[PDB]
Formats: sequence, C-alpha cells, structure tokens
Amino acid sequence: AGQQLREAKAQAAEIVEQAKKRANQIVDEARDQARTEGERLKAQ
Amino acid sequence: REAKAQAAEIVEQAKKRANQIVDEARDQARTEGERLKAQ
Amino acid sequence: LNPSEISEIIKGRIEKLDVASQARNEGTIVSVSDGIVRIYGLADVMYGEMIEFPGGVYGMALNLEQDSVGAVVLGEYQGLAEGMNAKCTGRILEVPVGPELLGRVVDALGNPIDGKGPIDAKATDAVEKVAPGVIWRKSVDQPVQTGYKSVDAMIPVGRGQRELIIGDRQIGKTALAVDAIINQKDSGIKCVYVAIGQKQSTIANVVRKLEENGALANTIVVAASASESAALQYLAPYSGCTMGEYFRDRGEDALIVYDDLSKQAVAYRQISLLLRRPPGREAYPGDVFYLHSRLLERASRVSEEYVEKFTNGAVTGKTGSLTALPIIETQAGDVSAFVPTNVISITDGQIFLESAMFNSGIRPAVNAGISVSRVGGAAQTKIIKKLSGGIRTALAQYRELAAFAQFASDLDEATRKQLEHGQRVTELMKQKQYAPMSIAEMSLSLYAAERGFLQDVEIAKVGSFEQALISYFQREHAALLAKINEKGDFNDEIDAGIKAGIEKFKATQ
Amino acid sequence: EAPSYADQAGGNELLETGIKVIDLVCPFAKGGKVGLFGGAGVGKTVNMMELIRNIAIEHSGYSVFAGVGERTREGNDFYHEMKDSNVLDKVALVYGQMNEPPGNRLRVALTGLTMAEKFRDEGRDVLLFIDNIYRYTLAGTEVSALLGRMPSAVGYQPTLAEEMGVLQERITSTKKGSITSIQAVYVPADDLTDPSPATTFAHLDATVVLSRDIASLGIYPAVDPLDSTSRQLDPLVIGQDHYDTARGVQYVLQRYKELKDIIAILGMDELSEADKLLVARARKIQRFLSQPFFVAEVFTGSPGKYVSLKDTIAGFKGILNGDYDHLPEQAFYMVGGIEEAVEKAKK
Amino acid sequence: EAPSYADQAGGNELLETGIKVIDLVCPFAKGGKVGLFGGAGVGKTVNMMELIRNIAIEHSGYSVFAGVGERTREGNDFYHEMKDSNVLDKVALVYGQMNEPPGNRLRVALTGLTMAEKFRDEGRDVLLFIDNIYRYTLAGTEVSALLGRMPSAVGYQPTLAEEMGVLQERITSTKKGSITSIQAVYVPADDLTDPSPATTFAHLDATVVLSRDIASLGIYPAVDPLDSTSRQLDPLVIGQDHYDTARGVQYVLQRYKELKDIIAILGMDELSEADKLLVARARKIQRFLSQPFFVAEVFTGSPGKYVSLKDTIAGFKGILNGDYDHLPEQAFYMVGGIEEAVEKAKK
Ligand SMILES: Nc1ncnc2c1ncn2[C@@H]1O[C@H](COP(=O)(O)OP(=O)(O)OP(=O)(O)O)[C@@H](O)[C@H]1O
Ligand SMILES: Nc1ncnc2c1ncn2[C@@H]1O[C@H](COP(=O)(O)OP(=O)(O)O)[C@@H](O)[C@H]1O
Ligand SMILES: Nc1ncnc2c1ncn2[C@@H]1O[C@H](COP(=O)(O)OP(=O)(O)O)[C@@H](O)[C@H]1O
Ligand SMILES: [Mg+2]
Ligand SMILES: [Mg+2]
Ligand SMILES: [Mg+2]
Repeated sequence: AGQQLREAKAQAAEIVEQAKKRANQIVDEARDQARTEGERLKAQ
Repeated sequence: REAKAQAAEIVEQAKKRANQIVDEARDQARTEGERLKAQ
Repeated sequence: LNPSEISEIIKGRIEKLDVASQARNEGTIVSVSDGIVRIYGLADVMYGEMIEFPGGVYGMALNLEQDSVGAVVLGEYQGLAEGMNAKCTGRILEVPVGPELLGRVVDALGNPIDGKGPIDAKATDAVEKVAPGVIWRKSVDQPVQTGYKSVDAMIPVGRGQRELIIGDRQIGKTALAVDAIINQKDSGIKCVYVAIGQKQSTIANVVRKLEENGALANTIVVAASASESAALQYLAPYSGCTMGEYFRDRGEDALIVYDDLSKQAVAYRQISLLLRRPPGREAYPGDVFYLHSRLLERASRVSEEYVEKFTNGAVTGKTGSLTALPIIETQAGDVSAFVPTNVISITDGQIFLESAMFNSGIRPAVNAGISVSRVGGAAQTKIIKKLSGGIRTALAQYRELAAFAQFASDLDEATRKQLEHGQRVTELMKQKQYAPMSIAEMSLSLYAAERGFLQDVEIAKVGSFEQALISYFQREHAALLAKINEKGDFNDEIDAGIKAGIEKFKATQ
Repeated sequence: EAPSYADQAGGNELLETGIKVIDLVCPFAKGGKVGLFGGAGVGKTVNMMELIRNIAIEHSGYSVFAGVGERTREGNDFYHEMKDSNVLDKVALVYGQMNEPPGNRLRVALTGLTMAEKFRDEGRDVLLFIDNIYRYTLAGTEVSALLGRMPSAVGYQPTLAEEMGVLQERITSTKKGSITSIQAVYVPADDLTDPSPATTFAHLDATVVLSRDIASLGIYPAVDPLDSTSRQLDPLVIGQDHYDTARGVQYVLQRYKELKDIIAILGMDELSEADKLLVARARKIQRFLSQPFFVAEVFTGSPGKYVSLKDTIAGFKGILNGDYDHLPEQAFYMVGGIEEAVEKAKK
Repeated sequence: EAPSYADQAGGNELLETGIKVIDLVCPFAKGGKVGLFGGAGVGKTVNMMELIRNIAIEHSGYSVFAGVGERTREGNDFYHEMKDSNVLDKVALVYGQMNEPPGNRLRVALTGLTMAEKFRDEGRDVLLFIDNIYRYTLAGTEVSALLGRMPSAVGYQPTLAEEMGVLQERITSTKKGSITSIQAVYVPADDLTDPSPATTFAHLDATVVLSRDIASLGIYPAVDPLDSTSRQLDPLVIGQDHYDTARGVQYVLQRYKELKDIIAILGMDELSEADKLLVARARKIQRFLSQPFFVAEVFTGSPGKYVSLKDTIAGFKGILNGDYDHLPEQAFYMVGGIEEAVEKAKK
C-alpha cells in the first residue's frame, strides 16, 4: 500500500514537471513569432 | 483498494494541476501579444 | 510624411514671435572654469534665478557676492567664453507637470529624451518649494503594497510615508524599488523614478523592465546620467518631486524613487567646492543635511481641507499623498559616514539589505533586526495587520537564539518551539524578483506559518508548499481570494474559510 | 542672561514616571533636567511621548513643547493628540521642522525657552519638552563656516561648548519658580564620544541611555541599565532598599556582559554552577526591563502597561533572590508588573 | 558627447571566456563592459593578457588597445608578440606610459576611445582594451591643485565622478555598432572603499574582484567569487542549471567564510557533522576554481587549459552533489576540466 502511494506520488511530480516544461515552450514560441512580425512591419 | 483509490486521486490532482499550468501559459502567450503595438 | 502640416507648425512659431521691445537687466561673463561661470553687472538677479546665455544655454545664480555673481550651467558649459552677455529672466526654475508625462523618459529640466514626440502638458511648476505645514497634513493610515511579504508584513509602507532602502553595492536596492513601482499598475498610485549619476544603458534596462511588466504607462522616468552636468544631477530629485506633487495637491496618490541620494550629495559637493564654499565632515558642504531634509519633507499626506483649498473646491472629500523610496549606498556596511547618518535620521523608516544574507541565498536580503517602519500597523490592511503582529521582533529574537544555542546541548520545549518556528519563517521570507504577491497570496502564506500549519513541513520544502498552496487556492477557492483582495478585510468567516482550505490541502495533495 | 549663582534652586522631590527601567536606575526629580540620549530609530520620541502622557496630562501647571528639527508628521500627530485628549489648553506649542532654513532651527529653542521663562518668573511650576536639542548645535555647524569661523574637531563649530552653555544654563529652576525639563539628545552614528553628545552630559541631572544592540533584539524600551544614571540615585535621597535593588540589577548585568562572549565560543556547559544560574537570571532581568507603552500600541499590537515604583522594586528583588528561577525566559518579555509574567508562563 | 539615451543597445548575448571562475560567477556579454579590480602584483595584467588570447578565437573584427600610465616594457613585449604571431594588422595601439608627463597620461584614454568610436560608428563590432583606467583619474589628481580647485576627501579632485562619467559613458554599444570593453582597475593600498574604485563599479556590467589573500594560498586566477558579480547572472539570460550551480558555489563559500575564526582557534574537529562535510566541499570548490593559463606558462612550466562552459557547470555541479567526496583535496588544484581531477587523484 505504501509502495504504490510512493510510486503514484513520484509520477504526480513528473506530470507537473512536464507541464512546467511545456509552458516555457508555449511562451517562448509566442515571443519569437511576435518579435519576428514586429521586424516584418519595421522593415516595410 | 484504499491504496488504489488514493493513488488514482493523487494522479487525478496532478493531471488537474498540469491542465491549469498549460491554460495559464496560453493566457501568458496570448497577453505577450502586446508586441503588436509595443515596438 | 505630411507636407503643409510641417509648414503650419513653423508658421505657428512665426505668428507668435515677440516682436515688441523688452526691458532687461544684464551682465558680462568674466571667467569659465569647471561648469561655473562668473559674471559682473546682474544687479536685480535673485538667488536661484535662471540666467540666459548666448545660443539658448541656461545657468542658475548661486553666489550673489558684493562685486560678482557665481552661476552654474544647466547643460554643457565648454561653448561659453569671456565677454559673452549674461541676461536675466524674472522666473524661478520651473518644469512641466501633469498626466502627459506618464509613460515618458525626460531630462532633469523636463525635456523628452525618449524620442516619442512632444509632451502636451498644460502646467509648469517651480523646482524648489516649501512642503505643506503642520496643520495641513493628515496621519498615514492607507497601505502601499510592495508585493514582497518580508517588507509588507514586517516593514509596512503607507501612503505619504518615506522609507529608506539602504545597503552596499550589488545586493538588490534597485530591484526592491522597481518591483514596488511595478506592483502599482492596478493600485491607482502614479509612479516617478529618478535616476541620478547612473550610466544611460542601466537607465534604458530599467525602462525596458518597466515596459515588459506593463508598469511604464503609469510611470514618469527622470534621468540625469553620469555624463550630465553636476547641476542637473543635483536638481533631478527636486524636478521629480515637483512632478509627483502635482498628483498630491489634486487629491491623488503618487510614489517616488530616488535611485541614489548619495550620488546627488556627491554632485552637490562638487558644485559647492568649485563655488569655493568652505568644506565640512568629509569635504561635504555644511548644509548637506538640509539638501536631503528639504527634499524628503515634501513626501507627505495632505488633508481634505488642503486639497479643497488648492483646487478651489473642484476636488472635495479626498486626501492626497506622495510616498518616497530614497536609496543610499554604504561602503563595506559603514553607516557612520556623514550622508548615510543624515538620511537615516529623516525618513519614517528604513530597509537594511545585508551582503552576508544575500550571499547565503536569502535574496530579498532584509535584516529584520536593523530594519523598522515608524508608521507600523496603521499602514496595513486588517488581515495583514493581525497575521503579522510581532513577526519582526520574533525573527530578531530567533537570530540571537540561533547563535546562542549553536553549540549547547539539547534544550527545553520552549527553546525548540521558538527555534523550529524561526527557521520556517526565515525560509518563507525568501522571494524571487519580478514576482509580486497580492494581499490574499501573502495572507495564505502568513496564516499557514503563524497558525502552526508549517510545523510538519520540512525547511527544504517550505517554498514548494507555499507555491502549491497558492496554486490550489487559485483553482478551488478563487471566490475567497477575490473577497480578501477587495479591501484586505478579516473576520471569523474568512478565518474559518482559510483554515478549512489549508486542512483539505495538507490532507489530500 | 542666565539666572545668577545666588538664584539657583536646591529641590530633590522624586518624580514617578510609570516606566520600570527609568524608575529603577534613573529616578527623576521635580525642577530637574533629564536627557534621553540615543542614535537613530531607538525610541527617543516614543519615550518622550510616554513621559508627556504620564506627567504633563496629570500636572496642574503650564507646559511648553518645542519641536526642533523634528519630522512635520510627528508634529501633526502630537497636535491632534493634545487636541483630541483635551490637554491643548495647558500647552504652548512651538514648531521648527527639518524643512525650515538654518536661521529658524538655530533660534526656535530660544523662543520656546522665552515662553517657559515668563511662566517661571511669575512663580509657576512649568514643564519644558525639547524633541531634539542636537538640531540647535547642527544649525550652528551648517552656518559656522559661512560666518567665517574656522572648524574644530569632528567638523563642529569652535563655539560648540559656549553655544551649548548659553542655552542650557537658562533651562533651570530658580528661587522664583521651577522648570522641569526633558530633552531628547541625538547621538551621531551611535557614538557617545562624539563632541556634541559628550559636551551635553554635564548639563543634565538624569541621563537615560538608549542602546541600538537592545533594540536589535526586539526588547523595548531599549534602555541600557549600565550606562544610564541620575543624581537622585542616593540612599539619602530615596532609600537603601531601592538603591540595593538597582545596584543588584546592575551587578548581575555587568557580570553577564563578560560571560556572553565566553558562551558564544566554548558553550554554556563549561561555566560554573553559580555562573549558569546567574546567566539565566541576567537574561530574565534583561527581558523584565521591557514594557508595552500606550503610545506604542500601533507598533507592538498589545495594550499599554503603567507600572509603579513599589511594583518595579518588588519584581526585580524577586528575580534577584531566585523566587522565579522555575519560570521560562520568554515569560518576562513585554508584561508590565511581575504578576503578568507568572500568568504568561501558563500560555 | 556620449551617445544619446535613444541610441542605446539592449544586448544580452553570452561571451565564453574559457576561464572557469569567470564563466561560472561573472558571465560576460558581447557589447558590454568588464572591470578587473586588484592591488599591486595580484594578476591584473596576466589575467588581461589571457583574456586577449581567448576572446580573439571567436572575434573576427578590429581591436583598439589604450595604454594609460603603465610599464613601457609591457607595451614592447605585447607589440613584438603580436608582430611575430601575425595578429598585429587587426589591432590599433596607443601609448602614454608611466615615464610620461601628467598631460599625456590624462588624455591618452580619449585618443584610444576616439579610434574605437570611429570603428563602432562604421557599423563594426570592436574590442576596446584599457591597460589601467585608474591612471586617467590619477593624472587628474596630480594637476587638480594647480588648476586652483579645492580638494575633496583623501586629496582627490572635486570633479572625480564627472571626469569618470564623461569618459565612461562614451565606452558603449549603440544601434550602429558594438564595443566590448575590458579595463584593469588598480586598487590603492588594497582598499576597495577608496573613492576611485568605489566610483568605478557603477559604470560596468561585470565586476571581477581579485584578492591578495586568495593569491597568497597559490590559487590563480586570484578571483573572489563572493565579491565578483555580473548583470548576466540571471535565470532569464543563462538558464536555471548554470544559475543554480553558481548560487550553490556562493552559498558553500559564504558558509565556509563564517567558520574561519572558530576553525582558527579550536580547529575543524569541533564542527557539526553537517559543517564538516560543507567545509570539505568548500575546500574542493576553492581549489577547482584555479586554472593554469597559456600566458602564465613562463612562470611555472605547466601547459595552459581552455575549459568550456558545459565542462565548468558539470564539474561544480558534481562537487556540490557529492559525486567527488572520495577524491583528495589536492587533486582539484591546477587541472582545467573535472575529468583531469580524477586522473590527478591516481598519483
Ligand atoms: N529577490 C531576488 N532574488 C534573486 N536575485 C535577486 C533578487 N533581488 C535582487 N537580485 C539580484 O541581485 C542583483 C542586485 O542588483 P541591484 O541592481 O538591484 O542591486 P543594487 O544594490 O542596486 O546594485 P548597484 O549598487 O549596482 O546599484 C541583481 O543581479 C539582481 O537580479
Ligand atoms: N517602546 C517602544 N515599543 C515598541 N516599538 C518601539 C518603541 N520605541 C520605539 N519603537 C520603534 O522604534 C521606532 C523608532 O522610535 P522613535 O522614537 O521614532 O526613535 P528616535 O526618535 O530615537 O529616532 C518607532 O517608530 C517604533 O517602530
Ligand atoms: N595566473 C597566475 N599564475 C601564476 N602566477 C601568477 C598568476 N597571476 C599572477 N601571478 C604572479 O603574480 C605576479 C604579478 O602579476 P601581475 O599580473 O603582473 O600583477 P598586477 O598586474 O595585478 O600588478 C606575476 O608575475 C606572477 O608571479
Ligand atoms: Mg542599484
Ligand atoms: Mg525622534
Ligand atoms: Mg603587471
């Protein structure tokens, strides 16, 4: 009973860490697209 | 069976937390769009 | 790229040319040295009056000797020469004022340096003024949230208070004041940042951080960089103060940051030695105390009667305020220096930053034993006032207890209880830069500590516990956080609501 | 001119303040001069406000309050406090704050004293309060060099001792009437050897010293029992029981000052059986000096306590004789009289 | 005049130096300013000559070197070294050494900077190196009293901060081109609180502080991790792995510095089981920060080492995690990368 709780708790931490890792990709890809469009408009 | 139920709830709360993190990241990335006027 | 428009703009200056004759008082330049100009003949020049030189260069009269006038140049002096005419304008130093300055970067005289166009302000005001007297003030009893729990819980700042930020080089003095400006974007408090003797790239980085955090539209930035005349660096804090006072006098609230009053004192010492005024305690002028006391006594809270009288009845039933956050740099922690000694004796409190705590990873680095707020609980909301009572003095006693019981054998329960609690509050006071907390977030963190919920939590897990607890209350108790954030109110219903949520959190996550 | 040598008074009537440390080691007297010495942020204004509350309000004569180089916010809070307390009809208020020119700060002390001298010369008993007398000296330093005077040691005006003597000798009780005075004395950089603080001690009857090291430990009022003193602390003026209690407290705290550095390097267990017991009493005495004031409720959160002379003596004799050796160290921190310490130990 | 506020550049691109302590706690950036602070004979010229060697590996543009008040022999050695190495056709050299009168030493800095500003304004990326920026200020002190100016603290000119700002603000990157600048700063009598060094810190992006106490133990470069810092040491610039490794090293070295007096009187054996392990790791970290240089080969004989940022982070992270608790303390001294410490321990 204790072993499966420790296993589930270890997987719970991994699920939340993968979500944090994913959030940074979502935010930095938006920054690079928005800055690139800003340069597209600035050159024109 | 109590250990099965608690392990299910521990992973359920983790999936609920993961969903919240990605939705907040979508709102941050959507708000980061201020660059359409700034610069 | 609009033609005709540029012409009519030029026609507007040609149409309004002062074609009539003027009666003026005049002199001649005798000597030009280190930003100081000596003149003969200005009989009606007043002290601190603006002097007009050829090519639109301006100076200020500081020494009215019997046979000569000593003036300081408000810009580059190397173009001036012996024999040039010096003229007299019957006006004291004035700068533009109003909401048109919000989101702009300007020099010590109010000229735009951001290249974002002209400032269509509709009001100028004198740079040097006397603060409102004893009878016109009102007691400080409204909060100014910095967003940091260590400051907002132990060293609170109220609307109209003056709180000094002091420490050595490179330990977060600018980071604390800039985060306090960022937290006001939704508070309804206008902001002013005065940069004295800083390099222009450091000023540009602070402005980029204000813009990236959405705080620039609510801030006026006054710059007097390291290459500018010592007169502009000496005047910049007074110009910024005058821009902040516009809101105070009209029943509104403002916040001002002087990033380095120790650099303003060094600029004033230069001018004074070049004017040949006799030196004091560290070659500093005799009146270096009055330099800072005349500036800092303007930051105040004014009564409804003062605002009603100033606005001729246009604004009623509202108080106005100007809150100040001056910064001072010490050398190797030495507070006995003349300038640090003066400023600590003028402000309504101080926040001491310690390099040993900063190197030890306590990054807000606030020494709770040396730091203090003279307004205390009157500058806090009901919830933070009750949840933070005695924390500052309890941490001060924990630091002493941790050193006294360091090598002794196992002590009684009273000693273990105090030591184990002080270690948890010490780890809790740690916060990251550009990450402010609302009243509800700080309240949950304070409640979980003072009500004993952290007693089962490991010291190395306090940060993770706080971050998870906040994230859980944000998803499952959003209506309670919204109720606490309306005015920071507290009662048995909110107390029980927080208790039930923290118990359910620890028992299930 | 100051009153002549033949006009000087000679009274020794003890004045109760309601503050434990002050009533124990620094007993005041009616018609005498008191100085509250301390650096920045240690309690000078707060202790002066508690003394005004415990003396000025209850008194039936006239008072003068002079704010010299004070914060304009403190002057507003005190005015509304005297007005709301219905005490204002007994007080003359003179204010010269830090935003005012050097000529004003150099003469406001003489204005307040001129009003007090008119009341004294009418045969009245008067109270004179001065929030910062250091600011009179500083205004002279700020202007001294522009007056063509060469500087002395530590950058002070050459006239430091005479400018101080010309003012301090007028603040006195005479055969006509009396002036009881409390002055707050700022100590530059916490150094009591600085020429200004050092020249001030000789002008006062009671010298109360506030310590930054005690304030840095959350203990309030932050008064140092070893450096503080009064002309009235004599068995022929008060009594042997009071004097023995005061010297007893001082002896215990003086011995503890050398042991503090020993315990920090070699630990508590290496001390003698008598030293271990004495250290525990010294740490308890150090905490029983603390007391929450009515004017400090906004800073402390807890309510204010007034303690009497007999209550103060009995509490300190109990800790010295060992009647409370069983109580925990934290029970004496912020608790008025000795009874409340016995009650705090149960919480 | 300096470039305007609207002409400023917001660059944060990391510059690898190949020197472990610098790349860990003092990360440099392209187009930024670096300062090397130190007393007499501690390593300013040797550490600058090693940086000149390492930055020229990736940089393809021009360089400008201004010799302000230093040894004439060192200017001759540097000129022939570059002439024999064929590097000379991409460097502009200006000299005003110690043998020169005050006017030369006062204006040589401006002459070298004027050549660097021409190349920056042409749209190029250039390096500007200054033999000692303190000599520009000192030449100003020798002449100040002759110019009729009243002296300030410790005899310095009253214009000290303005003379420094007028030069320092021109040494910057703009929207046209970039100037990466490195300057040696002499520290008078080892005092970092002296007005000249104290006024220089605010003009730099990265501050490298050298110590005589560290140089005395044998460690070269003699950098102090606790006093040295950079604007690039931010999680948003260098990533969390580098940032946490650097913060971990500083925490261990700070805690070891607090125990120095206890260890000196009672020795290491009296410390707790936790402090003993931390002191052992602090001693290994302190030795692993050392590195044999390709310009220092003449002094000892040992071959120079270039260590990448990846290898630097991996070594210190392993020592912090405890992956090397079994290897002897002398295995970390003078070895470049972490794998060489494992091979040195075999002897
Ligand atoms: N809360 C924090 N958490 C982590 N790091 C911090 C924190 N606050 C400040 N720092 C960091 O420490 C350094 C403090 O620099 P800052 O400019 O604010 O200090 P300063 O005293 O004003 O320095 P200076 O004397 O150059 O003006 C910066 O690298 C900053 O990012
Ligand atoms: N008796 C006291 N109880 C609690 N806090 C106190 C007390 N005395 C002083 N303090 C704290 O110290 C601060 C400084 O006291 P204050 O009298 O203003 O100092 P000073 O006049 O010596 O500069 C107060 O504002 C308060 O925060
Ligand atoms: N990296 C190093 N390795 C070995 N010895 C060094 C090193 N750096 C400096 N030293 C020693 O210190 C001396 C002085 O160094 P130098 O750079 O000339 O000092 P500074 O320029 O600071 O006066 C060198 O000649 C050498 O003996
Ligand atoms: Mg700063
Ligand atoms: Mg005071
Ligand atoms: Mg050398």
